[PDB]
Amino acid sequence: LTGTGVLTESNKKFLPFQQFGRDIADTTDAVRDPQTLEILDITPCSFGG
Amino acid sequence: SLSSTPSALGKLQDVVNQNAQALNTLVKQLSSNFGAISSVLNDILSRLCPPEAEVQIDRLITGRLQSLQTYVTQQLIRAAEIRASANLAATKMSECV
Amino acid sequence: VYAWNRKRISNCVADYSVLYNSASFSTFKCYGVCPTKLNDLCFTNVYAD
Amino acid sequence: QKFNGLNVLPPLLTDEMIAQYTSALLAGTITSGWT
Repeated sequence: LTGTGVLTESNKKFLPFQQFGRDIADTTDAVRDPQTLEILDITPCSFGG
Repeated sequence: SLSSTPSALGKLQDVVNQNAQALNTLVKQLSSNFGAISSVLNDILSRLCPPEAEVQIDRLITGRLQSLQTYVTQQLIRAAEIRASANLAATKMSECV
Repeated sequence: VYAWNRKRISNCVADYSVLYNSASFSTFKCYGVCPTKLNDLCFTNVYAD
Repeated sequence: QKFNGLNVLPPLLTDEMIAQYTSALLAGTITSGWT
């Protein structure tokens, strides 16, 4: 699951069977780390006009 | 009269709701495949080689470009209606107030 | 062929370049995936018929 | 929605500025009519 963005500790209360979350844009906004099994939030890096 | 009727100001709420719906539609269209193997561009690039990936990508570009063009056209039409309303309000200010 | 075998591959690391770059094969036709990119992918299971 | 390239721009006039214009119109009408 490749991509670019800022990773932080998540406050999302994932259940044991859930590996990631999705938005309405069909993008991943949270993942479970395969080694530590902690949940990370994913956000885009800053941009603007 | 106003406080006892939650829908009294519907004329302004309708404008807010229409704008919100237009944006939500524009975003949701990103989930469409448009004939591509996937709506997710990164998955296409990660799985397929260039001469094949480009074929799938062009399908997403066509669909997304068409969706964005549709959005703008609708905004131009809606803007014209709002301008007419503002022109009327400006006239009433001058002549009634 | 009327009684083809199947084996399941799991819980392991697959270096697909050992097969892809082999001259022992007359054909190596992939569908839905580019063979040169297999080393960057993860799967739940791989089945060998 | 910003993450999809969609941005919302602020008005030039703030709500406070609009309220101030309205107050001036009311004060004008009450003290000097249409003059």
